[PDB]
Amino acid sequence: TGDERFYAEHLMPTLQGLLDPESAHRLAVRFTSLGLLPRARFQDSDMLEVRVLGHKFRNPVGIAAGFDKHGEAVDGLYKMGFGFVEIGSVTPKPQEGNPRPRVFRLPEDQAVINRYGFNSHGLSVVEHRLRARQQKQAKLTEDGLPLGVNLGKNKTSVDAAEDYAEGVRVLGPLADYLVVNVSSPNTAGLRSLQGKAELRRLLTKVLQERDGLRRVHRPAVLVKIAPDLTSQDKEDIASVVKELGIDGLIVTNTTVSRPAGLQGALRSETGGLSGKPLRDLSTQTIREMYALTQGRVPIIGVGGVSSGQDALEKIRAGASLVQLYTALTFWGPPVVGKVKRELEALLKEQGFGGVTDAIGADHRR
Ligand SMILES: Cc1cc2nc3c(=O)[nH]c(=O)nc-3n(C[C@H](O)[C@H](O)[C@H](O)COP(=O)(O)O)c2cc1C
Ligand SMILES: Cc1ncsc1C(=O)Nc1ccc2ccccc2c1
Ligand SMILES: O=C(O)c1cc(=O)[nH]c(=O)[nH]1
Repeated sequence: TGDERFYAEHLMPTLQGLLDPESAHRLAVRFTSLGLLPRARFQDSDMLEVRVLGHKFRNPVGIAAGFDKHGEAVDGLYKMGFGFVEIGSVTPKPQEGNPRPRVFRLPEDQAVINRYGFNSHGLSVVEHRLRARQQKQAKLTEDGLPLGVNLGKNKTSVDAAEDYAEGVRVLGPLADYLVVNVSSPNTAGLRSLQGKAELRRLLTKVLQERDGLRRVHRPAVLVKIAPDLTSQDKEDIASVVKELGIDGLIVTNTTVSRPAGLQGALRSETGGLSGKPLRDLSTQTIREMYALTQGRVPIIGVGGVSSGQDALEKIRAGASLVQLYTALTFWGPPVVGKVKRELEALLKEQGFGGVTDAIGADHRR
């Protein structure tokens, strides 16, 4: 479309040249929350529909956690064309996160580095925000547009498990799925929660709290993992997931690695790297986790998706759903319709009746 090219060539670079990344993001969140968006043209066909996690998803393309940290733009995000929305990460108490600047663009690499450190309005503010539209969400969900809530922990928290348990109790009843985020590179000691003993202990507590919720308010529980795990870590995670009956995995968060070939002046900034240089590392992690869980644990694939091909590669590798964030930073809102339209065309070209037929197809070759 001409809208794609206008945003890609004119609008986004001009926004970029004018505002630093954090300011541009705040403005984007504001515009989104007010529905100030280019025409919602693409109509989802039935072949994009997916049933997973106890829900119908009208299309498999979602917005990744981090864009709407505080639950302010949910409805604007559905209007943008996402088949599902994930907000967060949300920490139990409000906290400011790291000192600025804490987000950096690498235009030459179509990548972003961020070290926000879980800036969050906190559970109580997000709870009230979600309660104010709770019944509208219930209809959205019924209509195939579910809501996920991603949980973090406070910087000064002594007991990580209790932070997550609080999140489950407070936001669990408002969510179609919860995400236990143990893969942020920007909170000290957080990623060590991916280790086998700590993870089993953490998730047992999380699942107990979840199971104590009334039935209609009882979300699926997913774990979001890093792209930088050893083979040992991945095998352990797969084992804990199957031992405890975890409902799904989100694969993956940003990388602390700096792949060879990065050109951006800011490539050596501390933080998690997202976007294009993350893409295949993410796709390969999905492929491994799908195999280790025997295709029985739903995976949401995320990391450097900016096209239908990117989405389909993750789906064929084993993802039932995909998410994007960074692509929006460079292509703007038209990227959502673009990904969906290309995905549908590729599914037809490759002989799939629909998205469901494509999930894990690479493993059956
Ligand atoms: C600026 C920024 C903030 C993010 N904040 C969160 C977060 O709070 N919680 C989380 O689980 N992931 C967070 N992420 C990670 C994304 O959800 C996603 O896993 C990652 O960026 C890879 O996807 P992408 O290449 O499409 O951006 C953040 C990513 C970025 C770029
Ligand atoms: C201000 C405005 N008026 C009509 S469309 C429009 C607009 O393009 N808004 C934007 C512009 C850029 C965006 C980038 C990411 C997410 C949402 C975004 C919304
Ligand atoms: O808040 C952060 O800085 C943040 C959290 C997370 O999960 N992933 C990320 O890249 N950054």
